[PDB]
Amino acid sequence: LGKFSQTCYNSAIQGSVLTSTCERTNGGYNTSSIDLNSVIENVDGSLKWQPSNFIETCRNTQLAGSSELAAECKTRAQQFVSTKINLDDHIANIDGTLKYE
Amino acid sequence: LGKFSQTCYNSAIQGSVLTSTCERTNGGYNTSSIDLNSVIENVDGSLKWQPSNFIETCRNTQLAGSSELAAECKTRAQQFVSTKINLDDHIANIDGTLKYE
Ligand SMILES: CCCCCO[C@@H]1O[C@H](CO)[C@@H](O)[C@H](O[C@H]2O[C@H](CO)[C@@H](O)[C@H](O)[C@@H]2O[C@H]2O[C@H](CO)[C@@H](O)[C@H](O)[C@@H]2O)[C@@H]1O
Ligand SMILES: CCCCCO[C@@H]1O[C@H](CO)[C@@H](O)[C@H](O[C@H]2O[C@H](CO)[C@@H](O)[C@H](O)[C@@H]2O[C@H]2O[C@H](CO)[C@@H](O)[C@H](O)[C@@H]2O)[C@@H]1O
Ligand SMILES: [Mg+2]
Repeated sequence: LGKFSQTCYNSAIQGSVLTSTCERTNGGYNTSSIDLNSVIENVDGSLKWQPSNFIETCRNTQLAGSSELAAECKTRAQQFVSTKINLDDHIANIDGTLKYE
Repeated sequence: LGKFSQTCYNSAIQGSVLTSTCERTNGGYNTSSIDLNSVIENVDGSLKWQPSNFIETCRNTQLAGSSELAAECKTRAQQFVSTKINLDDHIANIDGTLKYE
């Protein structure tokens, strides 16, 4: 997994946002960023990777109306139920960029 | 907090990625996306907002060499200490776009 530095360049960190220019699979480049605020955490002074289970335990995501995410998710008893969350709670528009605060 | 809805149009979810087109602080529009793989978590069937204390508890972030992030973070005891993590463990260049996997 990982290894972006092998095929990307001119990276920069700004607060918690990583930005870099990376080789596409066609042969040109693209510049994107990814906010690390929700990818890593601080356990007693040490940075570590924050895991999540959305992608492995939920399926069939959909946008309901303007801002509501609907999906099906596995429960402790190992079935799938329907669940919904309002993305407006914590997803903001910060100057034309979607952010999680 | 959040409320991206009120100033974005054409929002879409695909997989765990949300895309929307949002207004800039003063006209102009930008389309952008955020990968919810790391912002949401399933607890017993329900989509939950995943917290991280990185922003809240660390500072002085910095890229060192080509892939290490360095920062100082508070121990549970409230002291700052420097710490570092290799972004290459899990930051990938996926066809020109940085992803956390
Ligand atoms: C293009 C219309 C020009 C007039 C709008 O002016 C607003 O007034 C304030 C000055 O900054 C500010 O509240 C607004 O910034 C808000 O909305 C713009 C989008 O039009 C954003 O670019 C900016 O980040 C800020 O967004 C926040 O509030 C929004 C709800 O109104 C919400 O949609 C976002 O998630 C942010 O929380 C704007 O400049
Ligand atoms: C002129 C010949 C190039 C033809 C394309 O094939 C390449 O070689 C491999 C095919 O088996 C393949 O691994 C390569 O893919 C990756 O690299 C490109 C950019 O070079 C990315 O766009 C793509 O997402 C994928 O990135 C991954 O590989 C890198 C390690 O090389 C790493 O830096 C990234 O983080 C990803 O792990 C290419 O298609
Ligand atoms: Mg997270």
